[PDB]
Amino acid sequence: GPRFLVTAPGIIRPGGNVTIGVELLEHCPSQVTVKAELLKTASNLTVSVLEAEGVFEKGSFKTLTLPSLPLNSADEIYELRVTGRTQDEILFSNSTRLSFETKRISVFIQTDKALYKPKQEVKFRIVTLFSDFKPYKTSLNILIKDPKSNLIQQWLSQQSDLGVISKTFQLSSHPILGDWSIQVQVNDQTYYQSFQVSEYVLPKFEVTLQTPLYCSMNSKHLNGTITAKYTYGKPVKGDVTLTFLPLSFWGKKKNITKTFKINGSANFSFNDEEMKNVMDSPGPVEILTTVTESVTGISRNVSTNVFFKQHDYIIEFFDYTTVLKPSLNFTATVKVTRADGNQLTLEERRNNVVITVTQRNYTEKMEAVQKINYTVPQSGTFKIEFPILEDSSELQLKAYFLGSKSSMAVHSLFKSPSKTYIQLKTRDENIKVGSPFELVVSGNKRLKELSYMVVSRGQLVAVGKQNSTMFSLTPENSWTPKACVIVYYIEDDGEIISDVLKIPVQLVFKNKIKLYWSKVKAEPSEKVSLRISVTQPDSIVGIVAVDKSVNLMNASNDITMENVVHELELYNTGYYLGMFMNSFAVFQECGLWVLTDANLTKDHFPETWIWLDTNMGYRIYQEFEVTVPDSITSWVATGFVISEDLGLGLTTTPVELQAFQPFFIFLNLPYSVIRGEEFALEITIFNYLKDATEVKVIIEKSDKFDILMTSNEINATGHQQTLLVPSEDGATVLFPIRPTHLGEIPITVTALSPTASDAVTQMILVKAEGIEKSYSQSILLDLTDNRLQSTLKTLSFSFPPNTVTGSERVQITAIGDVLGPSINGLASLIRMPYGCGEQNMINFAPNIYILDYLTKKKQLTDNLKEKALSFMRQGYQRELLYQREDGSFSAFGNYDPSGSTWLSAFVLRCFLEADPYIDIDQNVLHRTYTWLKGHQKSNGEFWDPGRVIHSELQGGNKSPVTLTAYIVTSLLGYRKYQPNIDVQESIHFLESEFSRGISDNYTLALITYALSSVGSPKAKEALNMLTWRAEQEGGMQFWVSSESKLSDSWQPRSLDIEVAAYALLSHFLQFQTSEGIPIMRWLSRQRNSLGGFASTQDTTVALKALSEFAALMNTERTNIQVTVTGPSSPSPVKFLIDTHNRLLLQTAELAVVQPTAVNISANGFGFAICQLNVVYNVKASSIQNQEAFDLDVAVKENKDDLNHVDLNVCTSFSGPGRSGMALMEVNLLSGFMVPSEAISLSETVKKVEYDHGKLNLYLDSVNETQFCVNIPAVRNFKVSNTQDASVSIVDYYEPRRQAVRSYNSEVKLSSCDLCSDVQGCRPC
Ligand SMILES: *[C@@H]1O[C@H](CO)[C@@H](O[C@@H]2O[C@H](CO)[C@@H](O)[C@H](O)[C@H]2NC(C)=O)[C@H](O)[C@H]1NC(C)=O
Ligand SMILES: *[C@@H]1O[C@H](CO)[C@@H](O[C@@H]2O[C@H](CO)[C@@H](O)[C@H](O)[C@H]2NC(C)=O)[C@H](O)[C@H]1NC(C)=O
Ligand SMILES: *[C@@H]1O[C@H](CO)[C@@H](O)[C@H](O)[C@H]1NC(C)=O
Ligand SMILES: *[C@@H]1O[C@H](CO)[C@@H](O)[C@H](O)[C@H]1NC(C)=O
Ligand SMILES: *[C@@H]1O[C@H](CO)[C@@H](O)[C@H](O)[C@H]1NC(C)=O
Ligand SMILES: *[C@@H]1O[C@H](CO)[C@@H](O)[C@H](O)[C@H]1NC(C)=O
Repeated sequence: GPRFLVTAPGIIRPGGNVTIGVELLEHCPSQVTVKAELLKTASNLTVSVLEAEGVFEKGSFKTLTLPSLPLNSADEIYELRVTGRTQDEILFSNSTRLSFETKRISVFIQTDKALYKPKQEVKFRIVTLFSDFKPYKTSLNILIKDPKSNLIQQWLSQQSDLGVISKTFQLSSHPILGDWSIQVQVNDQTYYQSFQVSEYVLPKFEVTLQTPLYCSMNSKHLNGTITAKYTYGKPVKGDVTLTFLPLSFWGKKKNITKTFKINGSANFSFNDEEMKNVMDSPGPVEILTTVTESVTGISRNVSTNVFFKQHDYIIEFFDYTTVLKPSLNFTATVKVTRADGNQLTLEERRNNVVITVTQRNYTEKMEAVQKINYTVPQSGTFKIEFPILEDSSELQLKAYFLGSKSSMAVHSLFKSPSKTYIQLKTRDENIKVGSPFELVVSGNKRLKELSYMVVSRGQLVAVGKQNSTMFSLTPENSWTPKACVIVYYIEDDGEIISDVLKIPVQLVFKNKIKLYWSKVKAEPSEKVSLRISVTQPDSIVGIVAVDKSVNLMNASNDITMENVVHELELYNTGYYLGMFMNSFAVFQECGLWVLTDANLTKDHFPETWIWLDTNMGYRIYQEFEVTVPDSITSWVATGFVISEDLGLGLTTTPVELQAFQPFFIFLNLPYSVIRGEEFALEITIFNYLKDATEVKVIIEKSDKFDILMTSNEINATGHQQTLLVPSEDGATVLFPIRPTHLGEIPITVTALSPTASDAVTQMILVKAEGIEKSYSQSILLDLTDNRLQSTLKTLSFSFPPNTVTGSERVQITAIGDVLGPSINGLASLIRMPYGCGEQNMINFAPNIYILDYLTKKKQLTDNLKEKALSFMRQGYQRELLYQREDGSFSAFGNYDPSGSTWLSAFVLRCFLEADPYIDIDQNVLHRTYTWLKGHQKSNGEFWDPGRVIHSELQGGNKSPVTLTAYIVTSLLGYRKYQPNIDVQESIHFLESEFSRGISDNYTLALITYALSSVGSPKAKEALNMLTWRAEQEGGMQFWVSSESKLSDSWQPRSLDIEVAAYALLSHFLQFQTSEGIPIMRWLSRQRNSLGGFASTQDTTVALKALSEFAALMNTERTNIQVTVTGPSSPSPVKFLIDTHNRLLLQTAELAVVQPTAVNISANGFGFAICQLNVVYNVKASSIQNQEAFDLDVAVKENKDDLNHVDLNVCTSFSGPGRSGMALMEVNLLSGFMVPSEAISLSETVKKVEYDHGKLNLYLDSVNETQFCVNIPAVRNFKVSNTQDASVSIVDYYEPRRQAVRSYNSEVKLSSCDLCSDVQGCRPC
């Protein structure tokens, strides 16, 4: 008879012990020894990697566990060989292939949110656990990818402490929207986790559109309620425009227009016949509704999908035994419900379900269609348990009920020659780890000593023998997430009677964590404490706390039991046996290879509050104090704990804290107001109680504004107003406020309810009328010479006659470094916006140059280093937006017709220079270089297919020379990645063009810089020729290029600054310092109050030049005592500059007098820059003044209408040919906003940016043909006595080519139109 039944799983997994079940039956000779070995057939040879051996006794089902394969093993040809021998005979010796499973460890990536906004911090944790949820100490590499698959930021060789790595990643202001990715590279495997980044637009008001998802054709009443409500809680009293349309292409797809007043939330009861007509299983009905408030002009839309059930009743079959074993009892829990969701018990029971049983013998013999009437229970799962005849092959159950006469067919007859069958079954549902569960073994014949075996995650985790038909098993963590219990025994004839039950085992963790809130309900901005109680000391805990609104989207970025189950389900993988009609199939159904001599025959943006990460040491209980955020929400806290001994443990339930207040105050402030205007502060009191309350709103009296409410009551000045707030919102109390002082003003509104009180303080910026003008004058106190111990300079400025009194502001700064002022103003070097492609580099390349200068000078502080690198990463993230699909970079990304070689070269050079500091994706560099090198002509000339944005390089005459000289310099930094960049023909072309004769200063400067960078022998001649054209004046060298359309200003042209910077770089690259110093002196004295130069490009080039050249100066000691005494500073203001405060920008606010003047007296050694900054506002503003642009703003708006102001801005460029990229800044009138997508992008308007009451239009180019753009603005705040706003168009790369005009609406709100109908409020 049979003697052995050695069974092994068919898979191999690194890090998992291979266990082999050995059963020696009764008719076995003696104690055998079973050896097992894992052979690796990598090459043609076979290497016995692992092996095990054991002596097993007769009549005992035991296990043989191999040593675990090392976790770093790769996919090889693995073959498990088992050989069992006794004192003489070898009973069996066989081998089989093992399928390789690459899921070795469990890696969880936990981001605090699934959906992110721009300017948000992605906080992410990485948890690395073994298959048994113990911490896995390893060195992982973290990578972050944007949706275009660009390496944004990586961390390398991160050593995980108890398997947990906590990190943060700062998103930029304008990232690439889409699905980002986090990749964790443990060993040779990579684990992914995507988080979505999407832009957030203010929804204004929301619509709910509640409808039942599953309805029935026979349901008379169907209603869809649409709840329109403003964000402040007030319902919208608007007329819904509704379209109730199907997607049934065979139908008409007409829309029933139930367009009337919603009145907050109305009923929309429908008719059955009407819906039959509209229909004439459907495509789901799409409900689309829209409310449009007339004044705002804003409309919100929602799509709601409504599927359809055929009948009023729904009968569904599940939990059915997929194997039809004759002489056994079929069982299936069949649910009865109704499309409305209300079973209604007796009322819809209507007596019995016949549950027609169709038994068939599958002939072409025993054909029975008998029906058994059974009553419907209240639960609906009647769980019929009818028997099966001895030869029934096919079963069809047809439950005939009043609705949904559903059918089910099962066709799988288990084949057994002896007609012997068993069946493993379970009654329990909550099958957990450590909790025993019962198993019942039904059988149609005599049952012998059963033998069970459990397979889980492709590993044989338990064996044994049971002598009874009812036995209990206790799962362990290895059994999860889905065990497979195979019960079998062997009859006398060597037939294996067996059955499989697949049991979902719930996972219970030994490690336990409990979170407790101090208070279940707390007020906002209250200090509560979160209490963490863990099992054992030396545990690392990660706790997240998020708004209750989350999880309605089923966010996958959290360590919850669902995510743990999903992770564990990746272990349980393998081919599944569709058929189970034989014992061999029964064994194989859970991946088992059986070696036996028996007859085995083949046949929605949720904000985050707490991101706590604490390494609890000796403590098993720790309390952390936190502040409840101001918003009225509900915060649920969840967390995990990891310890070395017990492993992982999750919180069973999230614990909730309700942030509740009796009422809440909302203020609606205009952000900016001009001095002299009178705005209307509206305060809204959202009342959350269930009964009307009488709140009392008070504004704290301040000297920086006057409230115009001349109250009727005596004593009280009208700063207080009492009102009755009904339940659930309703208050819009208005205070007319006239600011008096300028700057930032705080307004503090305090509401005193009888029960509670609250206060809200908000800041309003009050500016001065007119256009803001600036002046800056710098001097370099070059006290290095010992003879020049004392130095006296004078800085003067005379205000224009049309200055706005009170808007003047004079200050003076001193700093002890040549590149000083650029250090402080790294965050913002220029006042222009940088939403375009090239301009964004103004927050990137200067960081490179400052870090290079400070590292060379050995003065780089850690804090400044980290700030600079953070700016570098933000600049890189923002810049990668403007990369086109063909690898190019353009000024406006993919909106441009084609990329620009000039800007691609600029970005390539900057990224190559930023390699040693931050991490740049090399694929971006490779694609950019590949795109560039296709544009080199036969003679070496580079040409730019992109749109001209810099008229000097790209446009004008000598364009090929400047483009070649720029791109040749930019490509040299790529010689690291490719030592054979063939630019010798380009160099020869530049040399020939230089020998031709260069007249312009800018072209010659670029030629000199190119020839110096490539070390061409003509470079010395070019630089000598460029120097001799300079202006030697006052120990300074500079180049002045004349133009008759530049507004007079302190600052020179961008072209002149670039010329000086390139000449200085040429002097540096040729190792000529003494004759380069004057250019350094001049270049250092032409910066603005922010430490930057005029435009973006000139600023980057000049900062590069000053960083490269200032590093060669000797400033080892500097001790300067600057004294500032003059008419504008009566008291002598003294700045001390030492070797410690070298980079400190020492500032002092001077008085305002006409004319401003200061004498600066300095004594000592070293370099010091002293700068006088004046900021003022001229009153008002083509004509005889020097303006390159002719601008005209015509405000056309009806006098009767006070809410809409449409202005037509017509501009033209009276200059040589076309201009470069231009910027139009439209300042809106106080209390006016331009709705989004109001200005359509066109061939001219390339980008519209909506700042706070300001529009930045990036015009492509302006020429002599008049270009007119319409700006429609809609009132959102009531502001009386509005002051004139301004429209200013400038050339981006030459700000002195500018034109500014003033405008104002011809109709104004009066002083007392601000007040509402409230009593006691009398401004007129
Ligand atoms: C290049 O720069 C030099 C130096 O500023 C310019 O030379 C000056 O040109 C102006 C206007 O023609 C004269 O009034 C000065 O006397 C010149 N100063 C010199 C030669 O030292 C030169 O014009 C510039 N060239 C171009 C093409 O812009
Ligand atoms: C600032 O400097 C100016 C010029 O260097 C000084 O003006 C001279 O002052 C002296 C003495 O006060 C007079 O004798 C001269 O006639 C002045 N010349 C001019 C052109 O004004 C001025 O006094 C200095 N102011 C301070 C406060 O030191
Ligand atoms: C599993 O394998 C590891 C390493 O191969 C070994 O240390 C351990 O003892 C094995 N487990 C059993 C139960 O033999
Ligand atoms: C096992 O080995 C025997 C003897 O070499 C062979 O007859 C049989 O086909 C092998 N495979 C099995 C039993 O699956
Ligand atoms: C099967 O059902 C029949 C009839 O309901 C019952 O007599 C018998 O005991 C049942 N057997 C099992 C194993 O459920
Ligand atoms: C001005 O630019 C517009 C827009 O491209 C073009 O249609 C027109 O021909 C240009 N006119 C001149 C004189 O350059």
